[PDB]
Amino acid sequence: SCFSFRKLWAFTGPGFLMSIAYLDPGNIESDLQSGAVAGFKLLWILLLATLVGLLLQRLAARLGVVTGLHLAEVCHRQYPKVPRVILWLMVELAIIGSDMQEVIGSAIAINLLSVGRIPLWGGVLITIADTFVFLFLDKYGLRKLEAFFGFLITIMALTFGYEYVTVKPSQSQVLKGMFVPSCSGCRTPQIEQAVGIVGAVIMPHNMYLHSALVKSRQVNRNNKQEVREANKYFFIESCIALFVSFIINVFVVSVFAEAFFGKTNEQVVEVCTNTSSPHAGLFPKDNSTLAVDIYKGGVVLGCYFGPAALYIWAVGILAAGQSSTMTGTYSGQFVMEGFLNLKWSRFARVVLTRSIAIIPTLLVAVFQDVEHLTGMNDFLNVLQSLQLPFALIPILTFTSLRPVMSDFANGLGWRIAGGILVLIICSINMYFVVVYVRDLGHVALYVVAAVVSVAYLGFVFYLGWQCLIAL
Ligand SMILES: [Mn+2]
Repeated sequence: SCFSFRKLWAFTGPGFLMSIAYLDPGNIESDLQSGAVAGFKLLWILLLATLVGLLLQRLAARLGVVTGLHLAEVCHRQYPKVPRVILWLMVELAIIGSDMQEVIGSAIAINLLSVGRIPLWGGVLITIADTFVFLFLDKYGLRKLEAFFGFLITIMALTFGYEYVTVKPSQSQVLKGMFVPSCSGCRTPQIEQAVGIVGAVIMPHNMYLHSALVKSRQVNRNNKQEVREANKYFFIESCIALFVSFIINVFVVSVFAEAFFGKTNEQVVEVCTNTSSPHAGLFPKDNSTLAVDIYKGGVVLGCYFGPAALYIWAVGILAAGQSSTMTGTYSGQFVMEGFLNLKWSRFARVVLTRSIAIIPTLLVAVFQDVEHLTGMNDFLNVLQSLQLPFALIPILTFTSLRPVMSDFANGLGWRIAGGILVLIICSINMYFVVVYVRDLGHVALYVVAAVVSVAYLGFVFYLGWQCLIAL
């Protein structure tokens, strides 16, 4: 048949987890910074990042279907023993960074629900209970969790939808920002946050997860018709999931763009004092523009539109953090199953990720303040943008070789588009790393920074050289 919902319902199950995977708290933070630094003018790059992320997720589905072994397994079989462990360690660092960003977001939301009675370290300690939830799930062995993901999308959609309905932003301006590429009056940190959003939307570890979830569906690899049908339907399912995630991201960008774009500190301080909520001394009184965090965004939202919008924003961040936790556990489990061949349970993986996440975050929370936590969040964002090439390259390298894919290699346009995509991404990363290095200027710590930079560039050059051999 050409297309039918009867066959569409059979292939369901990867779609919900892929949909929640694109709305971790880091994605909401990237949209949050997008909606105050630049407003609507830098919304089209969200659509571009979502479109190229799907067009990469379909390659993940193709690698999953045509050969039953998912992306971590074929990565184990293809590359040698030396770079396999290094690429695995960089993927682990990316997953740990995502889980640490989750811990920051969940700690901020736990602090913000309770009206500040719970300290930040209290929220970071309260985030440990996800591990005990995973213990109870393994013990009882539900092993389905689709209803969770559906309820998660339900609560997140109704939260940010209530935010959008309350603020009532202009659809003409948001569509103008959406479909007309134009960034007038640009400034170099504005393009820095542009690279931040394009690096944060394409999460690095989603491929491995999508390939493994596609592998979970039984399918005859030899038969061509079932292969093509399952491949195209997983592509449509990923398209629907990414469309829903893109709509929620657009809601976040539009609400923060219309509400607090360009509002100086005096206006928000006067309005929030008129509201009489106790959270007023956080913002200074000076001519500068409003700086928004996951916390400070919630405070300005509460002081503008009452406590209901604040609690809805915080519970939305909590649901997004739960999504990032579950996606991190699943992707990490398949990564350890494939790369170095350890059949670790979900509980051991969540203990590893959550412990390495909470130790620096508990230190920073119990010592330093919320502004340094958001600075660490920005550091994790630029880290995720740094880790983007290790997801862009190897999938393109593996699902184009004729021996591994049989007759389902990529066509000429797909390969050349991937070539220009890898070239623009690694050139952006090289320029951004030297931009970050030139500020440093130290006698010695400049040297170890240069050592890290040249090591990373050598590894990215090796992967790109392997890809150009493959293409
Ligand atoms: Mn992330």
